Amino acid sequence: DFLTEAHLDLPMEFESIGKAGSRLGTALAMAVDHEINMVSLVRNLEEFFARESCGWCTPCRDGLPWSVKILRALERGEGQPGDIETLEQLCRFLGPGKTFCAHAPGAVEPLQSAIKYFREEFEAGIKQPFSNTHLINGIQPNLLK
Amino acid sequence: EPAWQTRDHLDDPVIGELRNRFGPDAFTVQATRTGVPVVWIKREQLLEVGDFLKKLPKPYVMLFDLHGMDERLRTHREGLPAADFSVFYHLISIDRNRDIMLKVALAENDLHVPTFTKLFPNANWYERETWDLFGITFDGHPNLRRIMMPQTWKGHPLRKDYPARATEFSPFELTKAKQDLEMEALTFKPEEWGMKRGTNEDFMFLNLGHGAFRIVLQLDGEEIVDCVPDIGYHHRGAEKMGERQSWHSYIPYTDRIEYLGGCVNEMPYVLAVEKLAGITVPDRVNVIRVMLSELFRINSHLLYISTFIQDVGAAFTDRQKIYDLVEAITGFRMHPAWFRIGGVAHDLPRGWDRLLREFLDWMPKRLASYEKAALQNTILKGRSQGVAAYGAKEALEWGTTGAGLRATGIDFDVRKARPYSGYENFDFEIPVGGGVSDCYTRVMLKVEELRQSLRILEQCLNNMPEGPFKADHPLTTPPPKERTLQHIETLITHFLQVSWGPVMPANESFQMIEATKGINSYYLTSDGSTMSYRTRVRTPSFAHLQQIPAAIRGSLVSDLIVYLGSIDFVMSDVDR
Amino acid sequence: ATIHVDGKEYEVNGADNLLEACLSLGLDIPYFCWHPALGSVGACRQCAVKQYQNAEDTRGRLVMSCMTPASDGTFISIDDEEAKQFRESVVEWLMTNHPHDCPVCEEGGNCHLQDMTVMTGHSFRRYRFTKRTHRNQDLGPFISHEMNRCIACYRCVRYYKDYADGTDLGVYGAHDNVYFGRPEDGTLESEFSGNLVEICPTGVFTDKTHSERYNRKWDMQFAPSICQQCSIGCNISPGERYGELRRIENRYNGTVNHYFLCDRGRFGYGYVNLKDRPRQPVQRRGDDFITLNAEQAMQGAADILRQSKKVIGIGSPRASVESNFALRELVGEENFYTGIAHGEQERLQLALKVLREGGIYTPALREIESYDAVLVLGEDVTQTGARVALAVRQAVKGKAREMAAAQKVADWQIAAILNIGQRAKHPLFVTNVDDTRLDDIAAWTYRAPVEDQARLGFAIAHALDNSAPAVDGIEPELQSKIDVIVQALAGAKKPLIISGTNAGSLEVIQAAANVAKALKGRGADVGITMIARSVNSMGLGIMGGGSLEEALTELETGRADAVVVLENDLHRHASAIRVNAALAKAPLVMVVDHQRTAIMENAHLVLSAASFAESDGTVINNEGRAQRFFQVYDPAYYDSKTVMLESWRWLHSLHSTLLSREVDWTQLDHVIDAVVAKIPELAGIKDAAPDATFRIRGQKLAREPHRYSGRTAMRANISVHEPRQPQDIDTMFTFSMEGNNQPTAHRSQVPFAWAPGWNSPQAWNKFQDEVGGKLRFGDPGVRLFETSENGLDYFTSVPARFQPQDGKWRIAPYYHLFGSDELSQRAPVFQSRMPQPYIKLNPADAAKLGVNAGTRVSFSYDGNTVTLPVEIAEGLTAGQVGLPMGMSGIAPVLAGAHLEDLKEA
Amino acid sequence: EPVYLPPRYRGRIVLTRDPDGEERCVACNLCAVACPVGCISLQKAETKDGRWYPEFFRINFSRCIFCGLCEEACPTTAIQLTPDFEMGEYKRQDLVYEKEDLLISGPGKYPEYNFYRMAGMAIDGKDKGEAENEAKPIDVKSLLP
Ligand code: SF4
Ligand code: SF4
Ligand code: SF4
Ligand code: SF4
Ligand code: SF4
Ligand code: SF4
Ligand code: FES
Ligand SMILES: [Ca+2]
Repeated sequence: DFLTEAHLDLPMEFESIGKAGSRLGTALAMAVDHEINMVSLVRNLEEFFARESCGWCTPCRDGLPWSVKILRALERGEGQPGDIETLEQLCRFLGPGKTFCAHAPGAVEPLQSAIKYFREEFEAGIKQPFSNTHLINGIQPNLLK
Repeated sequence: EPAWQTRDHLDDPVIGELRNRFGPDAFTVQATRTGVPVVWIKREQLLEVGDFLKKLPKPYVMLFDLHGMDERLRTHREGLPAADFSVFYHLISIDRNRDIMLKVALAENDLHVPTFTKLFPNANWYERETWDLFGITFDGHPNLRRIMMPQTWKGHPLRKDYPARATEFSPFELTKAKQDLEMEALTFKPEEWGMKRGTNEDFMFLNLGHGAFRIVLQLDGEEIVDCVPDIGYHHRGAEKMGERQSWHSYIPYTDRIEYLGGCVNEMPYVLAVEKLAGITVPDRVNVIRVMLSELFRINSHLLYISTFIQDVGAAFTDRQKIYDLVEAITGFRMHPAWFRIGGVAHDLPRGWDRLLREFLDWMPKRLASYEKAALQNTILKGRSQGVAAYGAKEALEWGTTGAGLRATGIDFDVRKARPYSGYENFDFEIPVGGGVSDCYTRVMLKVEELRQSLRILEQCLNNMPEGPFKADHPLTTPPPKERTLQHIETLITHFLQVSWGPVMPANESFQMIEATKGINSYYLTSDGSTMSYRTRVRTPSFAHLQQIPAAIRGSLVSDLIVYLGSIDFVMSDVDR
Repeated sequence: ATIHVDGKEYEVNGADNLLEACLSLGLDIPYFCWHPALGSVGACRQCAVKQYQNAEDTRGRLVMSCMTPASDGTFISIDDEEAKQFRESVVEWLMTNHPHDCPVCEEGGNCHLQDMTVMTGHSFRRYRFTKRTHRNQDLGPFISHEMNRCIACYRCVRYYKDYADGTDLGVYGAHDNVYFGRPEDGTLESEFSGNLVEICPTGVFTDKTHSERYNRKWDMQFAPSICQQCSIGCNISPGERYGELRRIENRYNGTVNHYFLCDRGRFGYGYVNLKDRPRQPVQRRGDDFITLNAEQAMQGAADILRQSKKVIGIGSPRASVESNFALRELVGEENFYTGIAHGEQERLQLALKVLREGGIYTPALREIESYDAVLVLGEDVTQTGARVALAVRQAVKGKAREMAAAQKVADWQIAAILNIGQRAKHPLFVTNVDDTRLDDIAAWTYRAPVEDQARLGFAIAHALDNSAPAVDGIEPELQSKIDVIVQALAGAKKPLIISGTNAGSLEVIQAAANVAKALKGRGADVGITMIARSVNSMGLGIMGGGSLEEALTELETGRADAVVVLENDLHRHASAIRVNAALAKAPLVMVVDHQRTAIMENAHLVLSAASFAESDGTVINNEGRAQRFFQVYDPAYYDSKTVMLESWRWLHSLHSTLLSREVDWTQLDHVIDAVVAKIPELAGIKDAAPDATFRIRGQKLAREPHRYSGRTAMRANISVHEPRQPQDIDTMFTFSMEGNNQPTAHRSQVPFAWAPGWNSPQAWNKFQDEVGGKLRFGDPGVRLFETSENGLDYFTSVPARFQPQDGKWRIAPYYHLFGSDELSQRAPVFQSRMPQPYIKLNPADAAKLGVNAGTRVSFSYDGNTVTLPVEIAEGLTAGQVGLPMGMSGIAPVLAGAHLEDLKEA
Repeated sequence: EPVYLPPRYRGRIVLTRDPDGEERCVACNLCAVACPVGCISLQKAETKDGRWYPEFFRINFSRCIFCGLCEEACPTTAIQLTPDFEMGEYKRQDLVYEKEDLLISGPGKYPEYNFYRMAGMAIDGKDKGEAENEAKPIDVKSLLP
């Protein structure tokens, strides 16, 4: 998970970084400057994680590419309402125990933390109204509320 | 807590009263989606329970329904007493605005129940139909013979082992039945109809001919001493068909019961199926269904009133305008088949506002014309007042609902007492009469109901909600067509719903509505499958036809003809 | 074990997983990657439930029910909101890439993915991006490939590779481009590839033969029947539409063939739809072929049979017990002949004597999977009894199962079991004239002539028990391999000895019986399996009769001047010249058959008999199990002039017309009662299925689903008046929807599996007592004979070793799954799959003849010179020549025969 | 005067053609099973390119109640009820309408819907990846990760 400037005083231990909503991992930290957009960084991360899926189990194999496509839409400014909620549901349902191995929880940890902290960039990605239906001529659509 | 939730109704005071009277081990409470406390009674305590419910401080005064059920193939009977067959009794307390269903479990080798006719006289025909279609005997019944099928019929067609589809046609059986019709009058025994004193040498026995039906008349001169209406000439096997069609593909059959009603007959069936599916329809669906039901109520009332005026000797353009609007909305005039599980088949067409506005702006002058032609006509008034009049006691004991019940002064309309389809969001009055329900009061009440239905249509036009015409439920059948044609999971849902059928989880649902001629109810038993395990249709015209001998006893044949015209009934509703 | 599902207490098996325990209890959990026969892998992530630590726990945790043991005191929830949301999400993720294909997909209405989409309540697409696509492969004539519809549930590869041991299907690629198919285009080589169309939960692998004449599952008229294409007797559900046999589905039988058929049974039904089948009785007068109706056919046939001095009947192992018995009653017991040759009859009654008098238990097909060592003697099981070969592969994997059970690994955790038991397997020793398809898992394969195979069996029996006869002349290396086999067989708790009649050798069956008796004398739990040739070979052997050579002798000598041939072409069991001459000598030949055969040219009368789709009857298994098959459709429903009656009905009415001059179209139960009264060894066939008066709470059993369509239109082009529903007086099934097919109905015969919410072959879960177990009220079929109290004696007729003699060529039989069986090789889709006619030779013999691979050689057998191209066979032995049995012109009676004048054409 | 009928009117049943001129029906048999009367009978056939079409298509109009459940059930909008009601006949056998009596030369009430533009299954003029919202097929031997 991404951590902020306030977490920089944490000792590099398993328990302290775990208590802050992240994990110590390899203890090889990566610093992100203000010139880096979080949506592009998380799009790059999820592109790696989705193409490094082993293809065995459904949530990683088929929901990491969905997060990749949502992040590409948000990076191009073509986001639509419900995208952030879809990302959060993907983060919740790819957690520990839902997938066969631990690749997908590690994949959704940065997406979780980036939405948690830098949410304004993700909401800045949303610029289009939601649509996945085109009009069929003789059929009046069911206008859901 | 939605309206379709499964409830046992243990907080209903009738359950506590039954527990304090008969003991806690004398009955079994079943949790259902009928909206009604359902209790299983021992057969030996049925008359005691009925008599106790008849004598409560706010008594259960009306036997609404009585029928049977073949429980042999029912696989989901958890919490239910062991039964091969069962008989249910739907009883209504009007002062309490409550109802209770009693169920008697029967083994296959002992299919006899005590007769309920000593407590409620409409149980006569209800028990004759249960004997006819299920073979359940009722001990003590005066004339327990077949009422739907002919008397020379083998088998009980509503049993699960009876083949539903039509058997091979035999010319020889047709000639045999024609021969039986040939000297039916010559070999007429007035013991096979429940009559008595057959030929005093002054009693004449005749046969006669809203549908065509026979009634045998015993006349002393011109006075009616007794009569037995012979029905079942219009029996279509609608309930047995309910077990042979899916929940979706049964809807046209709901149309063809009470064929002057259309969408009015669709409404209780789709409401009960939505109860089984756990569907809460959106508000636009409610207003669309109310608008179509009130248009068809206006059409049926206009036909009934125009037939009554012509029969006495005291009409088409209005019904043509209604049929044109219904044809625009649904594509069909008489049998629209347009309501759906979860909604309606299509959205309202663009231009429906203009047609409804043209209908509503052209109607009140016709309303004044009908009120002048009916309420202010002396020949109609002198022909129709006082002929076949009954009070509140006779309407309660015979299951009379609709205009006759409210003409007796009992303010009982389903749209106000037990609201459905968002009828509580409309402002309309329920016209009631004095204490006497004769022909004139019934026709006057129908005219006032016409005015109130026009008010409801005005409110439907003025604020028609914007929203979906189908519910967002997964069991909405069919799904919206544009998402079906574009999306794969919606295509999958549509594929499975229109072919095998939608899977309703195993439960029982009930819905009664104020139909054009009284109270129409659907009682549906689902066994978890894609078809109905049991489709029971309670129709008002059956009960109203049963009340005829108790109302024209001592009248003339012309009085009987006027009474038959004054009853809003059709024979498909009686026989279904 | 005690589990609590949604607060409700249940008693389950603690050795099961939660998914199979909950499906056995009637609960619904969606699933894709799990199968009852393949074990649990935890791939699709669909079967998630919420597990709690105890009763006073509210948080819980999402677990996979297929990967979770149903241990004592378990607390789970299926109807938890978070679990339901997750399962709907898994269906949504599978739906993101799924093609908009349901109308033009052969799986529609029969698709498990559709069912689990609806069951989770997912009907709203919020995915707006692109779908991945895939190119399709050509998988041969039987299986159609559509990789777009894949959900990557891995069932196909796990079945085809870890269960059926096929090598040419696999998973390729990676993250979300995972591909399931062959490495390149070509025919799938597994003999059990056809089970993919039911294993695959989607429409990727579909029945191409059904796809040619496709119809949906609700439009199908099904019946429970028995596969007619070999002796294994796998239960099938044939389904028809518009008067033609559309599909063969697997009918579950937890005792025989539980989930799987072979490809011959699944795809060799096409002979039923041949347009040259006899549909009416036809009488030959001069050059004229007068079409008759049933009554005047019986009258004319009875007149000619009455005027004749002696009438003989020739049965067939194709025909049911009732048809052969009715022929035996028409002609008398002394004039009835089985239609098989004398050597075939000798081998068949020897195998019958071993099975019902040898004192050794013969196992059902499902029970074969639990044996600890297998010796197959002389039988090409993959080409003659294929489902037994699949069960043998399961028995071989039993060793890894035991090894993983030793480490306390649960038996459903298949990946751990296969990892623990890497390449370890139970011992398998196969013996044939050449290499078999079981050689990949066989510990040892013996390629030798049938005399040497028998001698190896006799030597194994002598090494196990010294009272068995000895074999003289065994080489030291062959002796070392014999001791390897003996140490493996003696060390097994449950040894199984498989042999059969297809080797063409009596001595092979005798050697197998000797090995089984020697193992039984040592206290082992030995079983013996005998593979017969045809669907009712064992029933025809039990009934008995003269050989075909005796019938031909009676025709040639003039003692019999009338012959009634029942369902027999007579060329597979005798030389065509002799058969044709004998039948041309007879002044009355009457052929009762459902296929257009060559002997119908000589036939004076031809009765259009019914095949298994249009008839009822009883067939006897290779294990002695009597099984009833039921008529699928009435042939006269669409063509009103078709007179296609059951063979027993024809022969019973002919006997009635012969005796009393009045026809009697009898009932099936009357014929079965006559069988059990007259033949006491066949008395068990009464209990095979209940009689025609059987009801489920008063109603019959429905042949077609409740949503069967087109009732007032399917015949409307013939006449707009709907015809009478065809009446079934023979069985308890009705030819309509107006019947019972409930999963809880007290019956054993299930025409098709369907339950609400379960439209796929996964609906068989609802019809079983536990998933993958038996049917809830017992599997159908009854064993005719019990195990004898005392065994046979040792067969002392040890043959000499095979000696290659000059000028003569011993014919080594080669059986083909596609081609050897008569009716299935008549099916048109089998011709592409059928091998080309190839005569097999040793390299030494081919070099001696101066013949290379592919050059055509000519040989004369029984005065008939035929020419075939040569394939070089390395594994064959010198002096032997390999011929494909059952093909066109190569009768299966050529096995063990010799060949003369083999020279280059 | 001619009788006016609204566009939704449930009269004579026709089979329509897609805008390219090919017949819309793919012989999916949903209309036949959705018919409560059971008066539709058809058989699936397939062209050389793999396109599904009806071999025959017959409707028993002596039985049909003009309820529109088939048109509602059609996933390709092939079968349509049209504003025409003059279907009287002399012989009841002539009320069985085959495919040559139903297949009109235009799109009917739904002028632009093409089911085959949505289906992933390939026909002539539309290979894999050319349907709506479909990516091109990535070969499994591609160099890209
Ligand atoms: S979570 Fe692990 S097992 Fe599942 S597909 Fe991804 S990498 Fe493979
Ligand atoms: S595999 Fe199933 S869900 Fe997919 S297109 Fe075929 S029927 Fe539809
Ligand atoms: S091809 Fe079928 S069996 Fe194989 S993984 Fe895909 S859906 Fe499963
Ligand atoms: S093994 Fe034999 S009985 Fe079984 S499916 Fe194959 S051919 Fe039929
Ligand atoms: S309109 Fe109704 S009755 Fe007529 S063919 Fe269509 S579904 Fe059948
Ligand atoms: S539902 Fe439509 S596409 Fe399917 S078979 Fe019927 S007319 Fe053809
Ligand atoms: S069925 Fe358990 S994860 Fe697939
Ligand atoms: Ca039969």
